[PDB]
Amino acid sequence: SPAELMMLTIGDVIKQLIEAHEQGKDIDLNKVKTKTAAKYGLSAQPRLVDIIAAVPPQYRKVLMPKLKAKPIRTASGIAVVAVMCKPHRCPHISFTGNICVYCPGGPDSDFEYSTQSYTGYEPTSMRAIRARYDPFLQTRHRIEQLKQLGHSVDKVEFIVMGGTFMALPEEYRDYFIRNLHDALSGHTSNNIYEAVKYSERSLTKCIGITIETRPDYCMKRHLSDMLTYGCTRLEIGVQSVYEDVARDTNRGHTVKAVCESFHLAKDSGFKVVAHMMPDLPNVGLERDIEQFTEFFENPAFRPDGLKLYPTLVIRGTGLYELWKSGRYKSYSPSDLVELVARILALVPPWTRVYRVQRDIPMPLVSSGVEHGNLRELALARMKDLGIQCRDVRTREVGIQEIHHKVRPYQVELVRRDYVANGGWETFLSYEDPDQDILIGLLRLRKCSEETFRFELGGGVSIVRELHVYGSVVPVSSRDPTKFQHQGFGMLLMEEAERIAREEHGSGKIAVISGVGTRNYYRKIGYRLQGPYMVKMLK
Amino acid sequence: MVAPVLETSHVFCCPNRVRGVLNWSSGPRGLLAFGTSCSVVLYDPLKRVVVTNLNGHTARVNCIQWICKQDGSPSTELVSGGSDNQVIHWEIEDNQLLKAVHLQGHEGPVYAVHAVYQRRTSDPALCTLIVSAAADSAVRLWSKKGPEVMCLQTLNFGNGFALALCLSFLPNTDVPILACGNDDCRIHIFAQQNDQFQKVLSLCGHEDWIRGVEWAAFGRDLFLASCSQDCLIRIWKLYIFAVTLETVLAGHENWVNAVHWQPVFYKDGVLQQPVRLLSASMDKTMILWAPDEESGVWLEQVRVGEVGGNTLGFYDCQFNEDGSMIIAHAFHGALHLWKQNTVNPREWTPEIVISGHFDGVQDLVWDPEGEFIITVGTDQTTRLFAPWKRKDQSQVTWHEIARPQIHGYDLKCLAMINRFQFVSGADEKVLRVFSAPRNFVENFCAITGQSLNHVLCNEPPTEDHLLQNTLWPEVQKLYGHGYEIFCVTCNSSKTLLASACKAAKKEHAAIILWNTTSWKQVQNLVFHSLTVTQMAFSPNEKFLLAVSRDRTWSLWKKQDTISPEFEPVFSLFAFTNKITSVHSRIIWSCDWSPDSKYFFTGSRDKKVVVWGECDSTDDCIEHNIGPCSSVLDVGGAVTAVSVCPVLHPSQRYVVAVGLECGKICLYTWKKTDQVPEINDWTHCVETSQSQSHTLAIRKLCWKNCSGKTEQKEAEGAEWLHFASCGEDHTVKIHRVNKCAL
Amino acid sequence: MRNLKLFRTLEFRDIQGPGNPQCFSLRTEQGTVLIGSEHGLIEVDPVSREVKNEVSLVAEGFLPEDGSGRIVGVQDLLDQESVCVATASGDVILCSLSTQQLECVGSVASGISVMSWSPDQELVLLATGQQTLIMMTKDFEPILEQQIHQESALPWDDHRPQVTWRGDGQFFAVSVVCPETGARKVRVWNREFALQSTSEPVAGLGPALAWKPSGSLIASTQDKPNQQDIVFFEKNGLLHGHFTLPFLKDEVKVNDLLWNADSSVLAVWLEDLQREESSIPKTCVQLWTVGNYHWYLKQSLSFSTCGKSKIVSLMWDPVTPYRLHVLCQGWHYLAYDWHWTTDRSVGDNSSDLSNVAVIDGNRVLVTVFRQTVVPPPMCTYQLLFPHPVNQVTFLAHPQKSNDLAVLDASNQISVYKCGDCPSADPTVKLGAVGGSGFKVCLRTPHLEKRYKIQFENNEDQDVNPLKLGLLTWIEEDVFLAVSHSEFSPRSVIHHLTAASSEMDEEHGQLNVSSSAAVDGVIISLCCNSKTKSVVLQLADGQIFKYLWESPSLAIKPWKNSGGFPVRFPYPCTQTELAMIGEEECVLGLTDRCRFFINDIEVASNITSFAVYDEFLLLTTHSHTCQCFCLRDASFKTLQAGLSSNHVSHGEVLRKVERGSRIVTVVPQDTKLVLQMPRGNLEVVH
RNA sequence: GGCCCCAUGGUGUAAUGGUUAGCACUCUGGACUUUGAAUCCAGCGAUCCGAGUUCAAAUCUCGGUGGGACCUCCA
Ligand SMILES: [Mg+2]
Ligand SMILES: [Mg+2]
Repeated sequence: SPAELMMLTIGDVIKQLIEAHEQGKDIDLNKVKTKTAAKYGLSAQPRLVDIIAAVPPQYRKVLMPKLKAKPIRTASGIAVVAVMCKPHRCPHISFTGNICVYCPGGPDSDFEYSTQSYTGYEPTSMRAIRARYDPFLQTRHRIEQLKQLGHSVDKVEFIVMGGTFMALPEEYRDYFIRNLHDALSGHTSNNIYEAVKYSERSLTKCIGITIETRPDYCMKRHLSDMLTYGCTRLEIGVQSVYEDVARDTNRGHTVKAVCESFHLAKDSGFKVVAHMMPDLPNVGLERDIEQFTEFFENPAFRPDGLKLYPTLVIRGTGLYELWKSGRYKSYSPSDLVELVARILALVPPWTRVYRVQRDIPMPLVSSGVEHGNLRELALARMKDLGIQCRDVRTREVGIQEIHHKVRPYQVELVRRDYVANGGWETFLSYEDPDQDILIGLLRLRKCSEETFRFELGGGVSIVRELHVYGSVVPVSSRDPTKFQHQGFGMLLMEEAERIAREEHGSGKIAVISGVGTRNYYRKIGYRLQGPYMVKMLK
Repeated sequence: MVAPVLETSHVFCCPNRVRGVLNWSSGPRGLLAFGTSCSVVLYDPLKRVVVTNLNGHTARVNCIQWICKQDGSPSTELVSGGSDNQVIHWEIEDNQLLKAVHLQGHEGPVYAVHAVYQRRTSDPALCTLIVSAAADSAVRLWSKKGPEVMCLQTLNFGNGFALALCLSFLPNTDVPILACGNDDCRIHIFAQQNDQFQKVLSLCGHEDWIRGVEWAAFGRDLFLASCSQDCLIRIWKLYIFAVTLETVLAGHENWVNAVHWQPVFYKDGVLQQPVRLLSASMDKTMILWAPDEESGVWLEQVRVGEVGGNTLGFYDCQFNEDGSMIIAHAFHGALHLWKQNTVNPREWTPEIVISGHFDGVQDLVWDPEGEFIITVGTDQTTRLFAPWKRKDQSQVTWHEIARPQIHGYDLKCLAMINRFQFVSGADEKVLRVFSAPRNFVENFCAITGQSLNHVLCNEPPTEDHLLQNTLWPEVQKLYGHGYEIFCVTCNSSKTLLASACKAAKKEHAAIILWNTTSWKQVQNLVFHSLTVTQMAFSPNEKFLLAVSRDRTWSLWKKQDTISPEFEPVFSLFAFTNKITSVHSRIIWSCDWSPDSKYFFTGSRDKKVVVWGECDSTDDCIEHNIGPCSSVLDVGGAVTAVSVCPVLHPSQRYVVAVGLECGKICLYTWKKTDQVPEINDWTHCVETSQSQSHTLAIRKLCWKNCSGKTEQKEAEGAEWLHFASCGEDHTVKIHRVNKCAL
Repeated sequence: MRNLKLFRTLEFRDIQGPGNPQCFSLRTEQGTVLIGSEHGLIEVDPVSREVKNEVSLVAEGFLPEDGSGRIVGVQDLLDQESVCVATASGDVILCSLSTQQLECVGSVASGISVMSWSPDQELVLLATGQQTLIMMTKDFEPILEQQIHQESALPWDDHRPQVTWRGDGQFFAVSVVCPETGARKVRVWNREFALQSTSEPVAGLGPALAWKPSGSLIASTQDKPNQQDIVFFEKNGLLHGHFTLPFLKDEVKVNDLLWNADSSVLAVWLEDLQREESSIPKTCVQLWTVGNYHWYLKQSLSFSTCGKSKIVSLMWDPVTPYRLHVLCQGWHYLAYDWHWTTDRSVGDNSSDLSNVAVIDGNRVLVTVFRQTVVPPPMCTYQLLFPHPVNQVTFLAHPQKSNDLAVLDASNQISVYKCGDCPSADPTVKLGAVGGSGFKVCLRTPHLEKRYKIQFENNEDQDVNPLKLGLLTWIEEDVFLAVSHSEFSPRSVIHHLTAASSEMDEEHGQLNVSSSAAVDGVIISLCCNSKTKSVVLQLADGQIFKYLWESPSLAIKPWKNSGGFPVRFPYPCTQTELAMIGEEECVLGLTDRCRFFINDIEVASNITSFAVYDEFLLLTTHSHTCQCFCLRDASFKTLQAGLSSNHVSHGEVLRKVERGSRIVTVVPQDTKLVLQMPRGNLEVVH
C-alpha cells in the first residue's frame, strides 16, 4: 500500500527536520508535509503523533519542543492522571433504601459494569475497564500515552474517581495507595509506609492526590487516614445550599454536616472543591442566582475551588419518571447560557473553576444540554453584556498565552484577606496588574481553636498550597522563556514567614506538602514531624 | 505398613510479584529455586516436576541466591531473604533440608543478598561471607564460620537506600570487593582492607535508580555490568586497580531490570569462558548482547520476546549452566523459557513449565470421573489442571492445559453440574454458568490419551494458547440474589443447585434453590441471621445443612412427592439455638460421612464436633439429633473437614482435618457403643514442614472416582488421592496409603 | 467596615390640630407632609412652620361627629394634587385639595382595615372587615375580591392584618391570624391573584412583616424559648436565617419592621412591656445593618413610652436614601438624616498607627492596620460597654493619635487610652491575634476615665433621644459638639470642658463652659491636625472658619486665594483639610461623585478618597485608583493632572476591581487598603 | 509525427473578463484537571509551468511539460 510509502514520508519528513536543524534554519511543518506528500503519492496529510513516533533519540530530544501535540496538557503546571476504583454501592442505601435521585449508573443499574455516577462511555471508563480496575496498568497506560503525545511527565498528579472512597475496606484502600505510589516510583512495597518512603526518594516526583467524598465520611479519623496516604486535596458534593432540596432529593445528609466538614477540612490543611448543581427540580432561576450569591457571600461556604454541573436527565433514574409524568421541565438553552454567565460573573477572584459541563455523550442525555461548549458561549455572552469573568483559570500565564498573545511585563505583589469557615486566611500572588495575568499563588491560614492534629496546636500557621503557573519544566532544568524555575517560591516563602511570625503571631509554620516535593522544602530549612513540614520561627 | 504413610504428589505455584526471586546454580542438573508466598521452592526444569520446598520464613520472600561450587559440582548452600526482617541461610543435601540458620538483626525487610565461599588460607572450613541490604537504610555483613553466625559490619546510607550488591575478589589476591549501587544514581566500591570494609571510590554513572550490578572475572581483568533504569547498560573495567569506563551500549526503551553474564562451564575437562550478556526490561523484550568477532564493540544478537495480550515486561531472567536454555519471569506471574535451536543459534523454541494462581486459591473441584481439577482464586482466574503422557516413559506429569475464565471480578466459589459444565460465584449478584467448546475436548483427547469417541460417550499448551486462545463460552446468567454470592454447592444427582449470599439480616440470609433443567428458582429457604458459610447435600440426596456465622445449622429434610413432575419441597426438620449449640465461635466447615446418617462440623474454637445421629430415616418421627461423642481439640482453628468417600472394615471414619497454619491431619473415629466416650478418635498421620502449607487451607476436597465403582485395574488398591486447596498459591495434591486387608 | 452618623435633625412641635394624629404620609415632590387625624386632613410644611390646607371630613357628613371613626391611612397620589383617604366605617374617598372637593369613590358594607398602594400606583389592595381582600384598579374600577382564609397566638397580637408589596410590585404577601390554628400565617400571591405559596407552620410568630425592597427575604419576628429573634422568610415561604436582639425573655414587644429605600438599613421598633407593677417603659428605634452575613447594630434611639411622647408612626423616605420621619402623638414631627463614614486616626508618621473603629452595638471592634491587616468580622482588640454605643471618635493630637473616645446612649464619654502597662482591665479583650501560643507584640489601650456629661439646669433634655452630634476631640481636655435650636436656625456650638482636673475619681464631669451661636443649620464640622483650625459647613454648604482658641469665639468666612468667600455649589457630606504647598484647602466630596477643591469642580466620577501626610488618594468610577503628591504641587498642577483629559500613564494610574472603596492608608509601608462590596480586603502599592 | 482532448487544496471536482475562488474526505486548535481516535464550534490549505490579446483571462491565441485517443516509423 502507499501507506508503506507513508513511513517513507516520515522517513523523508524527519530527514528534513534534522537536516535544517543541522544548518539551523527553522522549517515550516504544514507546507513541508504538503510538499513531500504530493511527490510520494499521498492521499492523507500525516498526523503529528506518527511524526513524533519514529525519531532517533537525540533527535527526539531536539524536536519535542517543535512537535508538541495539544500544548495544554502541560500548560497548567502538572500532568493529570485519572484513575478509578471498583464499582461499589454508595453508603446511604441501607437506612434509606435508594441512592440519590439523579445519580446515573452504578453496580446495580442497567449499565453493565458501571461505576457510580460514571455510566459506561467516558474516556477514563474505557481506559479502566480493559485493565479490569488495576491501578498499575491504568497509571502506566496514562503515562505512556502522555509520553506518546510528546510531553514531560516529570511532575504527576493523581485523581481517584468513581463512587465514594471511604465505603471500602482498609485492605482495598491501602492496596490502591501502595500500588499507585510504587507504580509512580518503581518499588514493590508491603505496607503504605514503605511505599511512601521509597516514593520520597523517587526521581519522577509526585505532587499529591485528589479524593472525592461525601461530608458524612469526612471526620477526624478519615482525615487522619487521608493524611497518612499523602493526599492533599479533597472534593465534596455540595449539591444545593438549600436544606429543603437536600432532603427532597434523598441526598441522605444536611447542609450543617457540609459546613462542619468544610470547617474541619480547612482547619486541618486540605483544599476543598464543591460540586454545585444548577437546575435542581424545585428551584428556578432567581432562586439559583440567590443561592449562588449566598454561596459566594456567606463566610461559611467560601471554597478555594468550584466545579459547576448543569442537571441532566438519564434513563433508569429518579428524575426520569418525574420528566416522563410531567414534572421538572428543563431550561431553554438561551436562559441557561444567561444563567451560567451570571454565575461566572459572580465568581470571586480567588476561586479556580475546573469543569463547567458533564462529559456525558449526546445520545445518553434525554434533555438538558445541547452544546458541549457551554464555557465558551458563556464567555462570549460575558463580552456581549460588558460583565467580566475574573477567576484564576482564565488569568494564569499558561492559558492567556495560547489564548490571546500578551505576556507579563510588570509584575507586582497582590494580597487578599478573607474570612473562611472560621479561620483567617491570606492570598499572596505575583501577577501583572495592568493586564490581569496571574503567575503564582499561596494560601496561608491561622488555625482555629477546633483543631484535632497534635502538630498544629500551640501557635501554628499552616500553608495549604504553593503553585507557580507556566509550563512544566522538569526537575533541575533551567529555561529562560518559561516561568516555573525563575525563583518566585523563595520570595513567597519569605513573605509567608514574615506574615506568620509578625502578624499572625505564631510559633510554628507548617506545610502540607505532597511526597515528591518533600526534598524541596529540605533546602529551605524545614524538617519532618509527621505528614507535615514544620519550622521554629522564634 | 501397619501405620500408613503420607506423601505429597504434586505442587503447582509461581513466583510472587517481586524482582530478583530466581536463580540457577552453576553445575550439572542444577536446580531452579524461586519463592512462592512464604516459602522457597526447588524445581528441576528437566524433570518438569517440583523437587521440594524449604519452609521456615514467615513473610513474603524477596530474593534468593545460590552459592556455586568452585569446581563446578551442583551447589549445596542456598542463601535466602524475606520481608519478615530476617535472613535465613540454608544447607541442602540429597534433596532434603539439612540445615537452616536464622540470621537476624534487620530492622526492615531485606531486598538484596549475596554470598560466596571465602578463600582464606588459615583452614577456614566452609567460611562464607553474606551481605544483606534491607529497607532499614543500611546494609549488614555476616559470616557463617561453620555452625555459628555473627554480624560483621553495618553501614547506613543515611536516609537513602541500597538496591544492588555483589561480592568478588581483587585480582592476584583474595581481598573482598563489593559493588553497592543506590537510588543516588551512583554505585560505590568497598574493598575489605585491614579488618573492616572501607570506602574506596564513588562512580558517577547513570541518571536513574540502579536495579542491578554484577561482577565478572575474565582472565586477569574485572568487568562490571551496571544495569540501570534509564534504558542504559554500562560496562566498566578494572585493571591493575583503577576503574575505567567502556561501552555504553543501549537499545531498550523502558526500565531494564536484570543483567547477568553467562557463567563459565566445564566441557570435557577443559573449562570454557564465554563472553556474553543477557538482560530483560519492561519493554516486553530480551536482548542478548555479544561482542563482534573482529571488532570489540558490543552488538545485539537476538531479540527474543513475548507477545501475549497487553501485559508488561519482565522483572528477571536467568541464562543457564552453559548456554542451552533461557528463562524469564513475567509481570503477572509466568515463566517463559527458550532453548537455542541447533540449526540456528539465533532461533529459539518454547518449552513446557509450571504455573499457578498468583493469589490465594479459594476453591477446588475434582472431576467426577477424576482426571482434572478446577481451581478458582482471588487472581480473577479459573485454572484447570490435567495430566499428560510423556510417550513411552514414566513419571506422568500433571500441569495446566486450559483457562476457562479470565473474568474481571473476584471469584470465590465453584460447582460442577455435568462432565463439562461450570458455575462460578464472583463478587457480583449474578451466578454465571459455563459450557465447553469442541476444541477443549479434542485437545483433552489428544493429551490424556483417552479416546475421542469414549470421552464424548460415542503437547500440552503454552502461555499463548491459554491467555489468548482459551475461554469457555458462557451460556446463561442467573439473577435473584441481592448481594454477593458466598457459598455454592450442588447435589450428587446434578438436579438441584443451592446458593447463599453475604448478608446482615434474616431476609438477606436466605438460601435459594434452582433447578438444573429449567433455570428458575425452585424455592427460597429463610432461616438464620447471617451469611451461610458452608453447605452441601446428603449422599442419599434428601438432606441439607447451612452451618453459618451465627454458630447454628439447619436440617432441611425432604418432603414426600405426590405428583412426579412437581418440584420437590423442603421443610425444616431440626435446628439449634444459642442454648442448644455446643460450638463456642464461628463455624467454617462441614461434611457428611458417606453412611447417610452421620456428619462432622468444624469451628474456629479448635473443636471438631461429630454430632450426627441422623438415622432411622424411614421412621423419622421426632427429633433425636445432638452430640454424638467426645469433642476433639486439635489445637488450631479448623477451616475444612472432609470424610473419605469409602467405608472401612472396623467401622472406621477417617477425616482430613485442616487448620489455619497448614497442618493437614488425618483422624480416625468410631463410636465406642458405650458410655465411655474416650479414645473414640485416633490419630493416624500428621504433616511435616515439607508436606504442609504456610498459610490458610480453604478446601480439602477428596477424590470420589465414580468412574471406578469397582477397582477394575489396580496396582494393589492401597492409595487415596486428595487435594489441598490452600491459600499460599499452592494446589498440592497428596497421596495416602490406606490399609491392607 | 463603615458606620452611620447623624448630621441633621428637624423637629417641629405642637402642630395646631383639632383631634389627635392617626396616620400620615408624604408628598415628596412638594416636601409637605399630610397627617390624617380623627377630625380631618391637615397639610403642613416643616421647614417654614405653617399649616396651609385643613379639610374637615366631619363637616361633610363623612366622619361621625360623636368622636370616633378611624382613618385607615392617608395616601398621596402621583402626577396629581388630590389625596386618596379611607375611613374605618368602610368608605374610600378621593378628597381633593385646595378646591376642597370631596367625592365618595367607594363604599363597602363591611369596614376596611388596611390600605396598600403599590410602589407604582396603578393597583391598590384593600382588606375588608368580613375577612375578604379586594383588588382595585387605579381609577377605583373594581377588579377582584378573594377571601384571605383559604403554639397558640402570641398574647399581645391585636389581630390586625398587614400587607406588603415587592419592590417591583410583582408579588405580595398577606399576614393573617388563621382562625383554625390560631397562629400567624403568611400567604404569598402574585399580581393577578395566583396563590403562590403558603408559609410553613412556625410557633411564636410575631405580627410584623416587611418584604425587602430589592426582594429576596421577608422580615418577621419569632419568640423562641429564652430569646426573641428576627427571622427572614423567602418567596417560597420557608425560613432562611435569623438574628438575635439583645434583650431578655418576655420583656420587649416588636411593633413593626420597615426597610430602607435601597435595602440597606433595617429599622426595628421595640416597646417595653408593663409586666412589673411600675415598669417604667422605654421606646427603642434600632438601626442595624449587614456585613459578612453578620448583623451589626449601629444606632439605638430611646423615646419616652407614655405621655407626650407616644410614637405613632415611622416612615422611611421613599426617595431620599437615608431619611426617617417620626410622627408622635402630641402633634409632633421629627426628621432624621444619616450618612455613611468610617473612623480612622491620622497623626505623625513616625508614631501614628492607622486604626479603624467599628460599632456593633455594645462593643467596639478596633483594628490596627499598621501591624495586623485583619478582615472585617475579626478585629485586633475589642472594647466592651454596658449599654449600646452611638458615636466613636479618635484624638486629633499629632503625637497621640491612638487614644479612642467612645460615647454611648446613656451619655457616658469613656476615654480609652494606650499606655506602657496594659493594666489588664477586662474592658479590653483580645481579638483574633491572641490565644494559647498565638501572641503578637503590641500594646492595647486601657481605660482611663468615664466622664459624665452635665447639661444646663435639670431640664428633661427633650423627647429627642439625641442632644449632641458630631463630637470632636480637638484636644485631650476640650471637646466640641453642635446642636440645632428648634425655632430659629441659630445653631449652637458647645464646649464640654473637663471640670474634673485629673484622675481624682471615676465618673468625672464634663461641663458646658461655653455656647456660641451661629445662624443657619450646620451639617458638618472638621478640624486641622497641625494648626488645629476648625471648619464648619452651613446648610447651604458655605465654609466658615471657627476659632475656639479665640476668647470672642468669632466665626469668620473662609477666604480663598484672592481673599473672597468660599461656597460649595452643592452640600458636601465628607470634608477634610489639606496643606497644598502654601495654601490650605477645604477638600470635599458630594453624594453625586464630585470633587470640590475650594469651590471649583475638578472631577465628576469619584467614589471615595482619602488625604494623608502630603498624599491625596482617589478612587475614580472608571475602576482606576489614583495617587497625587502634595509636597511641592500647586493648585494649577493638581487641576491639570486631575483634568481627566491629560494622558493617563502607569506611574499614577493602577486598575482595581469593580467597586473598590479605600479604607485607610499606610505611609511608612507605602500600602493601601481596599474593600470590595463582597466584604474582603486587598492591599496594593 | 502529425493529429483531437485534458491538468484546480494532500485527495474528488465547482466557478461564462468587475477580475478579487465554494463545497466533500483529510489535518490542526479550543471546550477538558474525565479524551490524540467521541461531540460541538472555529481554523490552515489550490487555479502546473511562459509570451501575451483585451482597462482587465481558473475564462482567449501561441507556445513547450505531464497525461489520454487515431494512423504511427522504429527495433
Ligand atoms: Mg484532482
Ligand atoms: Mg484532537
